[PDB]
Amino acid sequence: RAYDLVVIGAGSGGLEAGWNAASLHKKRVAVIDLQKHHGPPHYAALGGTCVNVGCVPKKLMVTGANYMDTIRESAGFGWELDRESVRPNWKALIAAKNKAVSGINDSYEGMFADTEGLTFHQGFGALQDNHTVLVRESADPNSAVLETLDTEYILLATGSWPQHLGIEGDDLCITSNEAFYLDEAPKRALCVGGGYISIEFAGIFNAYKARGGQVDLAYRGDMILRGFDSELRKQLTEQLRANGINVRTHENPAKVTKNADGTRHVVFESGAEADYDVVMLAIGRVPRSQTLQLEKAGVEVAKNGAIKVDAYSKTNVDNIYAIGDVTDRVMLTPVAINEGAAFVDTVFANKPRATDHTKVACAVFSIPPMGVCGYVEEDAAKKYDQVAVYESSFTPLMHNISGSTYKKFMVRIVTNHADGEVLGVHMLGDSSPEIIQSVAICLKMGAKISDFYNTIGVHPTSAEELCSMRTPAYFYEKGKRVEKI
Amino acid sequence: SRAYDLVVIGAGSGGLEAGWNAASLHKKRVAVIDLQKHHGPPHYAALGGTCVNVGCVPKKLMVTGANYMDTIRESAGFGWELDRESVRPNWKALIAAKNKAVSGINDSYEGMFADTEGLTFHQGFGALQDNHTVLVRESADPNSAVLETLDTEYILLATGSWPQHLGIEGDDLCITSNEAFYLDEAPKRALCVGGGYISIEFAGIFNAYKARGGQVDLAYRGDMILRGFDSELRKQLTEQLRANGINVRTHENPAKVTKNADGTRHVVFESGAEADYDVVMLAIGRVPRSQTLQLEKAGVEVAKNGAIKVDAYSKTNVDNIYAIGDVTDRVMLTPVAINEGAAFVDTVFANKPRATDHTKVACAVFSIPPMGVCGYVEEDAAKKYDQVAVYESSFTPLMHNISGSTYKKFMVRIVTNHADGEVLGVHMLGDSSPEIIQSVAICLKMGAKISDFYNTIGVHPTSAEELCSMRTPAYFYEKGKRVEK
Ligand SMILES: Cc1cc2nc3c(=O)[nH]c(=O)nc-3n(C[C@H](O)[C@H](O)[C@H](O)COP(=O)(O)OP(=O)(O)OC[C@H]3O[C@@H](n4cnc5c(N)ncnc54)[C@H](O)[C@@H]3O)c2cc1C
Ligand SMILES: Cc1cc2nc3c(=O)[nH]c(=O)nc-3n(C[C@H](O)[C@H](O)[C@H](O)COP(=O)(O)OP(=O)(O)OC[C@H]3O[C@@H](n4cnc5c(N)ncnc54)[C@H](O)[C@@H]3O)c2cc1C
Repeated sequence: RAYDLVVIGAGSGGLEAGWNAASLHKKRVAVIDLQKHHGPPHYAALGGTCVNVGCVPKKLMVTGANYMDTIRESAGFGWELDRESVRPNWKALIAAKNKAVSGINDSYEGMFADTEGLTFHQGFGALQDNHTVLVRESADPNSAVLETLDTEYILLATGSWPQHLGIEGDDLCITSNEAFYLDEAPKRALCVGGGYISIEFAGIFNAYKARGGQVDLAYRGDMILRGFDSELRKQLTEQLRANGINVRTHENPAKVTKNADGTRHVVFESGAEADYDVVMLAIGRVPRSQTLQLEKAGVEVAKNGAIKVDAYSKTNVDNIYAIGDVTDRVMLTPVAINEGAAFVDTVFANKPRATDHTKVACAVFSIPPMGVCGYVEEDAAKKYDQVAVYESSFTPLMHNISGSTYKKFMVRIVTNHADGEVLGVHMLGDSSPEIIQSVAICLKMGAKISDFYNTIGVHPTSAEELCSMRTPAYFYEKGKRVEKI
Repeated sequence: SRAYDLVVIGAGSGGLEAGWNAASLHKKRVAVIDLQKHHGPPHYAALGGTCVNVGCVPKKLMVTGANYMDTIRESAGFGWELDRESVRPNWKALIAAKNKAVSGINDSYEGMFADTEGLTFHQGFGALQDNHTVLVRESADPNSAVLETLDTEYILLATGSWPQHLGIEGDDLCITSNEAFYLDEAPKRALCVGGGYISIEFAGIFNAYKARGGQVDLAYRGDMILRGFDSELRKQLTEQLRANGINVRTHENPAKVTKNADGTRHVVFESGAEADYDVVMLAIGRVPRSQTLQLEKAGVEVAKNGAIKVDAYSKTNVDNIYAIGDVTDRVMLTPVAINEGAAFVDTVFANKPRATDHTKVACAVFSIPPMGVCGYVEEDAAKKYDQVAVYESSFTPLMHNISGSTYKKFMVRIVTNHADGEVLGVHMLGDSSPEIIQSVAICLKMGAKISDFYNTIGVHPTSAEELCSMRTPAYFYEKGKRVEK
């Protein structure tokens, strides 16, 4: 066939797989994407969501947002400055972010050029059969077919897309995509959604808002950050509120309308109403398989669009594999990359490999941030008869001094009480995204709580708290909480 | 029988741990002795130890304060506009804040003793009458008033260390870390003598709080500052201190110091160089504080430097006399002294002999930028194994290209035994490295191999993910000889 492989989606996983195949294995690969540079109209582009309108830019923006606290907190450590003079400049933030992302975009032309057998093809990928991939002008299956690629293997890696509401006024809302290109910071912003993207953006808006502004975060549920440790969800909620964010639970917009001055009027399902400069929907990310014509090749997909796969990322059609967000397993970049590498090993190096999706460390770049890995106690309790929960918190000394007395650092460890094995480690507070990476190496090695407490702490750090937790706070006996076992 | 089961001379990190453990957990009658309760002049260290009073605790708070110079500066690239001329350090407020924090810890001991039956605090200078009697005198003077005579079963010598002085003309004109903690004003011109960690840490503190137009020099008689640490990280740290305004003077050593008419110190280096500073701080070493204990009265053996000789179980050549902590000149860190204290109690009073494991102990350098390290540096590893692999990676975070602090390179170096992949040492430089290194220490204790590091999925974006992305050695040492293959 003309190509050994055709990857639809040149993102985290797809670009990793393609380059590995062509580069480390001399296969002829075609990778397809919609654009070569970041931003509208497609947003994601060559490099993926993470490079363009994901992890990379949002982290830069959260870093920029962190200075609001830094300028305030320096006062207790004897830093004098005119604080009344402080004015964040959103345009300058967006400009620096743009220049940094464009630089990564620029980096690819050389990548391809230097890799024989690796080619980039622009347009909308779709399937004609299990060996033929079409590159079309648009998502419409009726649009012009620009290229027809004949290939042995197919790798579907189209990622995900923002989920919308469909209420009246949905078109007056934005999503993370457009948030990355706003002309100016909203004075009043509504972040809809309880997930990490929503919370991360509420923090960014909270810092860059015009003095006197307000950021509201609305979640239809009981508590934000569904899926994360219950106590950290509760504690983070308090710290966001302490910093000015109005966290509104059991809250959902019913309809949005455009005011005369261009602001947005929101009528909530509760009957509550409010005006905002910006209403951002961060309610979920949908597997992007809807226009690939999978049935043309008979590929099985879940009701939500997720492409079904086995441990080695093989769909029901043996020569078609799918990796990354489109598979709706763990939606994080390093996992997509890992899967992309495993697939190449399996298919072109005769080394079958299944990505291990358990004990995957992830971070929540909220202000203040979280670093977590493994099971929350509730999940552990369902899988093990005896589970122990260790918890430790404290307000670092530096925060009493800074005045941010609400900044408690919290560490919670979940173990299988039968053998002491650590099933999950959940942290809240500054530096937790960095600490959790090394904690993940310990969990991968099957550390027991004793491996933690027998290690000599590094002092003074927040991380040494991991090594001083020896007695459980409570337990779960066959799924039920008990104060003792 | 004896009046006391145990008398601890020095109620610091290790001593207070051992005392409290024995009385609380073993119902032993324990007398702990220290020079004072309140931190500061005249004795500096106090009940709580050097770490709480004039060490780790206030040092870290001062380093955090110093970091704001850079962070407030770095905010501009992210769009933070403020009157840059108005930014100025206020040393006295830093000191006051730190004093208040340390005092609050001093005050906590009151309840600690009140709530611990059989645990008593005795204030004064402890000394040996014989192996079963400890005197508490008025001063270090062997001829001062005897306040108390303590008859006891066991004696634990935990008196810590003390700053080493130069003994050159003008030594009396210099200060040490002790006084540095109470300076009335930040020196506009300062000289930090020594290449060890305390000197480097103070250089960064002084560099931030100095009045504009000020200067900090760091003189070290040797080739490269931080003897004992990874050589590449040492080089890199030196350049980053230079890039932040610090003149690092290797092969420099004051020969004479005199007091100028305006009260400033005039230093004449051995080199022939001469200069004036407002403060000259010597941080060249810390000597075992055993000289006024009258150890000869019990026949306790000491080394030429005053270090009390001990076995793995911390026992001196006198069976009922133990010694822990800095006074033993083993690993001069708080957590280690604490560990030794707990092991001591288990051995003597819980009849569960435990020898502290002084290997694979992680530690940090709170310089600006910081370091987090653990295990063997490659030079020592090359000496004990026949095939050593060195892995290295450095990158300059994108955020620093935006902040303007372009010199802020992050570095990770891993030393392994190439024959089996065992990770012998991990050395990191850059922000959060003290936080990251803590869990690295847990896995090295667990016998981690390099594959454990690289099979762990990364957390993105973080600097720590670099630890899990290294799989090819940079070079090797074949039987001590460095080679590329
Ligand atoms: C705001 C935000 C913040 C995030 N923050 C983090 C974080 O901090 N850390 C983290 O690990 N993860 C984070 N993520 C998730 C991370 O971006 C994704 O998990 C990862 O990018 C998914 O990788 P992928 O290979 O599955 O797909 P992607 O990287 O998304 O790549 C898919 C590519 O396919 C292209 N494409 C789609 N359809 C077609 C088609 N029909 N034809 C051709 N090309 C097509 C798209 O243009 C896209 O470039 C974040 C996501 C968002 C949106
Ligand atoms: C500036 C500085 C920064 C440091 N930073 C760090 C760091 O970041 N991390 C780290 O782990 N370590 C650090 N250290 C080292 C740490 O402070 C020590 O390793 C630790 O305190 C040693 O514990 P110890 O029990 O041996 O003695 P100490 O904690 O020093 O306690 C000894 C006590 O004995 C008392 N004493 C002395 N002689 C007598 C006597 N004759 N009678 C009665 N009482 C007496 C003293 O008052 C003192 O309180 C630092 C040290 C300094 C000076």
